[PDB]
Amino acid sequence: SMPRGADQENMLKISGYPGMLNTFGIAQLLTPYRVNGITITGAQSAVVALENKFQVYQAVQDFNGKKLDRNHKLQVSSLVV
Amino acid sequence: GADQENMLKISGYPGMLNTFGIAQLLTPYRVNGITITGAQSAVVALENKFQVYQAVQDFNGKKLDRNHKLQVSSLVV
Amino acid sequence: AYYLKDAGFHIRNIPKAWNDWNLFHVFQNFGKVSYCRVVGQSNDGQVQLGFVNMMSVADADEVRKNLNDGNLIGENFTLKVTDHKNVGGSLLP
Amino acid sequence: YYLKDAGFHIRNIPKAWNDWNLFHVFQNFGKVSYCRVVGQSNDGQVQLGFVNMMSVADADEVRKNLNDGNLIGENFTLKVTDHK
Repeated sequence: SMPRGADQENMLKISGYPGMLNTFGIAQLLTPYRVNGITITGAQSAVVALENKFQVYQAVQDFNGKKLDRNHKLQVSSLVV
Repeated sequence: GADQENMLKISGYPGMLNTFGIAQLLTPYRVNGITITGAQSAVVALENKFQVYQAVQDFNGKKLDRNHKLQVSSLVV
Repeated sequence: AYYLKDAGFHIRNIPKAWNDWNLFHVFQNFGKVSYCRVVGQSNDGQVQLGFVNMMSVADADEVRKNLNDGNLIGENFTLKVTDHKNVGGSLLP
Repeated sequence: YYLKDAGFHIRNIPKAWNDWNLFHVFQNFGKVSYCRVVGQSNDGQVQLGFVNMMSVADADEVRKNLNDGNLIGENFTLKVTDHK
């Protein structure tokens, strides 16, 4: 799960992917960014700790609004507003 | 239920990778577990033997960069 | 058991001599395959029944493209292909 | 530890910049793994930094845009050297 003590600037929320994905599959959605921990928060949502705030910034830009298929659209946001 | 026909050996990637990074190498195949076996080696359980077969064909010998080429093989011959 | 929405097919009229690797090979030509199984046979044994899930809806759409009246036609076979549907309410969000 | 051939030492960074400014420069060449301004000269006029790209292919894109180890921007010149 998530490293104890993680900094919020390293974290993002991701949702909308297929409901059967496991933690490794969620990490695969975020290729190539470094994933250090994932906390599932529902079938189609999780909170993810990436290596740092720059990777969070780029992951939001790369993946927010991404059409995975005609049935699934990703919502990606940084935990730090 | 675990099954060795679901499993593969993977090696040769950068030593800095963690298990999520090893799973990222195998996108889009479903990864159910990873055991690190060395600084650049692991054993991976994919969903089934068909994903093992396709992952071996996709990734065995694959150049990641000029410093790393992947070795991927089914656990059962 | 839940499968990626709209990525899976029920397969009928599989030749009696095929195994799951034969079925896999046919569908691999259209894209990556997530799962493949021969589940039963007919009464006369002349044909078998199966299930194939593609790795992505895009792969499954490329299958739907090469169909002709719900059938996949090969040089010596003809498969009856229908869309698989998940059971409602089984996913726990 | 690090990814071989993906990283750079950065010298001659302007005094006003922070890590996000350094990030903005290198994001135009590919994905960035890590980016830090580590300190500044005793006169406080230039800064020293480190940038790791996400992949060697991203770093090679940086290298294609250097001239004698210099990254010449609109209003700045960075000294860029490989980390080893």
